Amino acid sequence: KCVNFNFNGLTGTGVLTDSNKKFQSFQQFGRDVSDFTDSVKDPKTLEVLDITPCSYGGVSVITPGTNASTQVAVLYQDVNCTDVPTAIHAEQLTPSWRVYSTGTNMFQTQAGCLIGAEHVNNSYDCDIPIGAGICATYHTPNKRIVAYVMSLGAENSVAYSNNTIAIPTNFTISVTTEVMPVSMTK
Amino acid sequence: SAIGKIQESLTSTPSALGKLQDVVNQNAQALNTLVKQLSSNFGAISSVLNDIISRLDPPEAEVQIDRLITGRLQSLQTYVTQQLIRAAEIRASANLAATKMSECVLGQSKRVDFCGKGYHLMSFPQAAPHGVVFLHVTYIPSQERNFTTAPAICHEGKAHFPREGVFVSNGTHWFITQRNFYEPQIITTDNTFVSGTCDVVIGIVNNTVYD
Amino acid sequence: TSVDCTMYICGDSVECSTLLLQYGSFCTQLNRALTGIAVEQDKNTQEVFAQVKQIYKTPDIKDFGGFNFSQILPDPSKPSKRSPIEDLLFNKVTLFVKQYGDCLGDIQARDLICAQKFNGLTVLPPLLTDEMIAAYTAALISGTATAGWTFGAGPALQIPFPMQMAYRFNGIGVTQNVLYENQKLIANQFNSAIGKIQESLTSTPSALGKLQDVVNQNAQALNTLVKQLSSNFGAISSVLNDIISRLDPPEAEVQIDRLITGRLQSLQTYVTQQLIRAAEIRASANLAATKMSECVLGQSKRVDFCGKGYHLMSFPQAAPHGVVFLHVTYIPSQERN
Amino acid sequence: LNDIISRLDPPEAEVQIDRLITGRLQSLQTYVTQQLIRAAEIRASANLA
Amino acid sequence: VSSTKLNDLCFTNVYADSFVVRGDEVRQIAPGQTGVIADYNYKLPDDF
Amino acid sequence: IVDAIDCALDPLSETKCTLRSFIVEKGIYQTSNFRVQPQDTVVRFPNI
Ligand SMILES: *[C@@H]1O[C@H](CO)[C@@H](O[C@@H]2O[C@H](CO)[C@@H](O)[C@H](O)[C@H]2NC(C)=O)[C@H](O)[C@H]1NC(C)=O
Ligand SMILES: *[C@@H]1O[C@H](CO)[C@@H](O[C@@H]2O[C@H](CO)[C@@H](O)[C@H](O)[C@H]2NC(C)=O)[C@H](O)[C@H]1NC(C)=O
Ligand SMILES: *[C@@H]1O[C@H](CO)[C@@H](O)[C@H](O)[C@H]1NC(C)=O
Repeated sequence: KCVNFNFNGLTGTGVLTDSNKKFQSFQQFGRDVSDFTDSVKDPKTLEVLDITPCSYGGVSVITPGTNASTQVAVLYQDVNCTDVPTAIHAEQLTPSWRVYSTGTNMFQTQAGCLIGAEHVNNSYDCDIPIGAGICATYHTPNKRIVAYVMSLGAENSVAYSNNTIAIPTNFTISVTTEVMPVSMTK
Repeated sequence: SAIGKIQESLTSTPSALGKLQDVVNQNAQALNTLVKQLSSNFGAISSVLNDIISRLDPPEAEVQIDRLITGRLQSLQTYVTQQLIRAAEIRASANLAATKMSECVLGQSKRVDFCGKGYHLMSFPQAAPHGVVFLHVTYIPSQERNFTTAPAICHEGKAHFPREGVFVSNGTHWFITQRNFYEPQIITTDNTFVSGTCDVVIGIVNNTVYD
Repeated sequence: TSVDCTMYICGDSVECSTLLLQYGSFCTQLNRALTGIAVEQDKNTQEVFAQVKQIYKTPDIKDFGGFNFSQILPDPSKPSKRSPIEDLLFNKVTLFVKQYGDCLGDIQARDLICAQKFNGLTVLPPLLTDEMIAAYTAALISGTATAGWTFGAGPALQIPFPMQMAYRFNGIGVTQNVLYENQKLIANQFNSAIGKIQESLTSTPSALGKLQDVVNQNAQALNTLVKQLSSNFGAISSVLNDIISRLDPPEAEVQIDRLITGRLQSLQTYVTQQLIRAAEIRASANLAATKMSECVLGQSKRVDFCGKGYHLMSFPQAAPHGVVFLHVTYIPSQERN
Repeated sequence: LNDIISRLDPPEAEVQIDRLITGRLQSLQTYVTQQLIRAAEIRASANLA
Repeated sequence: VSSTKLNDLCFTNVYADSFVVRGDEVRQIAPGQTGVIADYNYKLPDDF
Repeated sequence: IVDAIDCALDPLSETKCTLRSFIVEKGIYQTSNFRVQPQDTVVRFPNI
């Protein structure tokens, strides 16, 4: 659990877990290159405990905009959908957060566990980029946040032959616009 | 009709000038952030210089004023570096716009996709806030027909190649046509050149090249 | 890269986070700058590879008038769409992506990546996957093989590959008969040149040094940022908990402020360095996008733009964080006075 | 620096030296960022040349 | 170390120096002090 | 004061607090941790 700890005068905030780390005879605490205390020996049981930050995993929130909906989807980066409740400490969270720790709409992506978005097999142009080829949109399946693999474009097979050529019989004059910044406010 | 569609294409659909709006929004946000940094105390007892000077004597006031000077100087230094970064991105866009003005408007571009998609015919510049909008006029092939083709035509024992265009067969007769537009012309010794013999070209076909 | 400013400067300390609020918008400005760089990286890839939205299917046969595209085209009967050369390119650039438990049970397995994650440093995945980029390069090459230079100006128009090469020859001032009379010799020279490319990268390393340097720079920048947390910057300790546990608030705040200022400056230095590197990469990406349009979708007459010699055609190959162009050029070899 | 070290003992001298170290490090950091900015403008000119 | 925090701290080693001085010489038992006691009898380190 | 947000109420509230904006546009936002706060204190000293 996320707790304020005080071991032999050394204080801090974090989650205390059983450690497989081995300590020298008189060592009381362990630190990493960052100088973060990652481990401590309990002065009463002599057991080595790992100290993890209360929130080290990255959490991304996907929204179609507050003007469009208050519905949101949550991406837990590099976390498996089974480990999300432990990774984010859902028992210490509000009932409102616990709704995004589990659910029927849980999809595993290479970017992490996405909760709150319905996964579809249909391919569309990317609207809200999530990562690893996955994008989200506020489509109507009531509108709901939907996650899908982004489309790369329409398929087209050229009929190649050693004795055939396609020649245009007509043309179209097209006018396109190109917008380019030239200056900024002085 | 294409120029008329440009009127609505911008009018009917917003976000057309998003690149120009983003430059304006970035500058406004940078200045607003710099002003709001004056409300930060940066470790001083107050963000207000007058509150420090009115309550503390010079030796103790100087320590608090120095914390405000350092934080405000750093806020201003952050702003100026951000502005220099944005200025070169805009310089790069301006240099590209100047190059497009010279090559797409003052000339005709053969560089693929430089002056719009398709074969570039001409471009027209239009002035915009903090920027330029180019109207690229391009030729795009629209309708196509499949034809039987050959690398060369064999007359007697001489290989005939098209000077320009390509050999195409409508089904019974062979003709020469330009590559981008179908205009069948009878194969003559004026639209073909002779090189080598019919025994070297793979896929050569026998036909009549008249004069 | 993404940075959680509060977790880097103050970790889980409420006392430090309350003091950090006195600095105003520094942390939010830093996050907006890094988010802009992250979006620009996906835009760079899209501009270079997603120029044609038509995914031309790979032809069943990789032979066209004797020209062998088997080393640059998708591999036949392979669900992945990576070309034999692309397979090597990916193997030559050495590369974070650690899962939640990969940093938990570590007995003397402390790694710089876990320290990065425990201090607020995160790596975001690219929007386009390597397989999606390989699909774009395969589509561009397949289009070039069959349609020619037409799929970059409008409707893809089928043309026999020898004829496509005859047009490319007359473009460089060589009559089309020279190609047709020497078709087997030219096809053999092209096939042999592509084969030499396989070893030219395999046999000799440092071929992808430009791509390896970008990876090495980013790794070094993140490792430097993590190591800056061990600096005391004039404070009695680099550890916030040591200051809070031994000093009362009035004296602790002076020591915490020295750490906040030094860590904020370390993070500000990192973000400026990343922005500088991001534009150099933007410039490289814009040049790559221009080369994709002019060397692959067209035929270049610009001297030394699409390789040395008279440019005939180019083929793109996907690589980690970059693109490799294969420029096919005509070079005069024997001369008479 | 010599005026600070000659008149103050280490605990009080360190506070004054730290103010000089921070200001000089910031002056040097400003210079290096300015040089990097100028270097790319010159790189762009060199690539165009 | 703050005196108010001593009840929350633990120490690896504690040394107790004990002596008698005159009332007006107690100020010299502190870092960076100059005087007969601080110079020739008992000196504390500046990083004490 | 015309409006208020509890930054620890829900993911949308946390996004608003991270962006310091009551209005959030369409997109994906990496949020600062604001949901987990220690509820207990663990004190462990030796058997002295
Ligand atoms: C400090 O004393 C406690 C007891 O007050 C020791 O812990 C107990 O040890 C006994 C014998 O092994 C166990 O049966 C108990 O379950 C332990 N806990 C409790 C709550 O009684 C502890 O080991 C001592 N620590 C040291 C370093 O000597
Ligand atoms: C294109 O070239 C490759 C390489 O020479 C050909 O495939 C290889 O051919 C050799 C000799 O038969 C075999 O030992 C290899 O195992 C082949 N490699 C693969 C991946 O099949 C390929 O057949 C050529 N393609 C055409 C159409 O000629
Ligand atoms: C060619 O296109 C124009 C413009 O759409 C049209 O008016 C004309 O009829 C077309 N010609 C043919 C042969 O389809």
